[PDB]
Amino acid sequence: SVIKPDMKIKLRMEGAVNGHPFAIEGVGLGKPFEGKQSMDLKVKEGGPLPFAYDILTMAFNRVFAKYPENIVDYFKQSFPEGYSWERSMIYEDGGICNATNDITLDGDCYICEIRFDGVNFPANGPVMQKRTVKWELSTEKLYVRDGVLKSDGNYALSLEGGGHYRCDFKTTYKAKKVVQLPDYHSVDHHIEIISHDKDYSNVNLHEHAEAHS
Repeated sequence: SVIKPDMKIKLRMEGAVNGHPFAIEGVGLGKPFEGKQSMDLKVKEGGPLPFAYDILTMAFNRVFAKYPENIVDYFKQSFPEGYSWERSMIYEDGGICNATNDITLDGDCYICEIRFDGVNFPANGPVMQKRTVKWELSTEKLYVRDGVLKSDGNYALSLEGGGHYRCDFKTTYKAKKVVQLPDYHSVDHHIEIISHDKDYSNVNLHEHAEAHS
């Protein structure tokens, strides 16, 4: 097999938010069977970021999700060839972000190439005014359509002072070879910025994910 109990991560994101470009690089460590990963992220271009870092964190790999035996694991099957995803994130105040990721494997290291593009975030909204605190537990619902795997989720950012800010996610996952397709199921995600410096130029990000049906 190519999926080891301990795996490394190398990533680069290039993007823009409201037309202002940035680039971030990351290195990390994960446990694919435990559904846990941690990474250190560094802003390389476009800092200090003028928007809430929280809109980026889900963009920074479902191979790091604990799948039980009675649910088909689309992601672990896809390697060594890998898979890609495409995603839209629609915020309740009309901000919309698109992103793509292409995930390959080199030795014991996942390499991720991410593109991120957000538009129409209001100047006095919680994204541009950096008023977000954390994502709540996020439940992704996955289903097959047209021979590939789709998902969506209704997620919520908690806000400074209280209340929530809603975002709907839609993702399409595409394996780069023929794999067994799963039945309908869910993945619960806990995502958390563990530490960061003042302007978020340095971030430590952790994720824990588990599939259920």
